[PDB]
Amino acid sequence: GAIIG
Amino acid sequence: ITGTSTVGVGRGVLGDQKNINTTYSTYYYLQDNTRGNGIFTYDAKYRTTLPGSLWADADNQFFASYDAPAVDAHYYAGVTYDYYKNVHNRLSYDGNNAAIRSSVHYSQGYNNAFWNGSQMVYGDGDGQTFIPLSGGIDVVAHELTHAVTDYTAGLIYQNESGAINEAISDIFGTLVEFYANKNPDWEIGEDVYTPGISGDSLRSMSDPAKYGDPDHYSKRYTGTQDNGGVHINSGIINKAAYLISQGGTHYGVSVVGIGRDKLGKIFYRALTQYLTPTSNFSQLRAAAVQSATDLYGSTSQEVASVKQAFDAVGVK
Ligand SMILES: [Ca+2]
Repeated sequence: GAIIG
Repeated sequence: ITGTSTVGVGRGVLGDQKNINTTYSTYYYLQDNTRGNGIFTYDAKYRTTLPGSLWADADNQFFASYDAPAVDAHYYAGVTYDYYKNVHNRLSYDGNNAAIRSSVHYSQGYNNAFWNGSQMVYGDGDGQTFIPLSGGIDVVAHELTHAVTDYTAGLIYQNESGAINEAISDIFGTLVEFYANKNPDWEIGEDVYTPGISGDSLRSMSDPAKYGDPDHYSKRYTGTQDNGGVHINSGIINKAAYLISQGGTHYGVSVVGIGRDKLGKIFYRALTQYLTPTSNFSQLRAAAVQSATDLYGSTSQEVASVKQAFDAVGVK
């Protein structure tokens, strides 16, 4: 997860 | 792999045709030898084992539906490499031309994409929240920017340092989208988010509050979800960056805009020369002021605008 949580 | 450099053609997630740099040895592989020590794209085959298999294709044509996320992951990694090299004189994410590896088709219906400390990883989305996430140039560049951060400031991924980490990725993801100059905007993820809903995005830098994210330090999230709000409180920094570039009046504080190129120079210098693993928002303001001072002078409009923008979002 990284572009969003 | 060892082979000869070739040029294939295919279609990306959004249906656009593009050429891709490949390597031929029995098969045509998604291996671009033209950039640094290479850009390599892999098939994770709907599993979570990484990286998976280096992408092999029999005919150098990448028009199958299954090929589309790989085409875009490979091509947009190339655009992002070009941005860092041509704009910031940075050779790949480590500054020494490290190979860039990406895997697509990660897991099943996976609604995310991430840099994992070693490589990029893209889900296909579930078809409702997301289509395959490598279709968004801002997504690709956002996550590759985490690699730049890893090798430079090293901002810890929690609380304010983590929100800065996220904002740096949104900032440079957007600047890469402007560099490529196809439908550029100050939104994040609009090209791959919610195919059934037009005009939305994951986050907005120009108005973070459109999606409930704070646009002022007095509205910051202080709880423990999302690693202490790293994708929430990033809105405070994203708004400041937007104001530095574009100008405007925000909570009654006026900011003179200085444009995207100077925004990028200031934040790249802050990231690579001043920020540290534990930098907080106040320290980011100081790092940005000092970076603008180095680049443009202490009496410059650029320094004054950095101060105005952080004032406008309540960061002293
Ligand atoms: Ca949408």
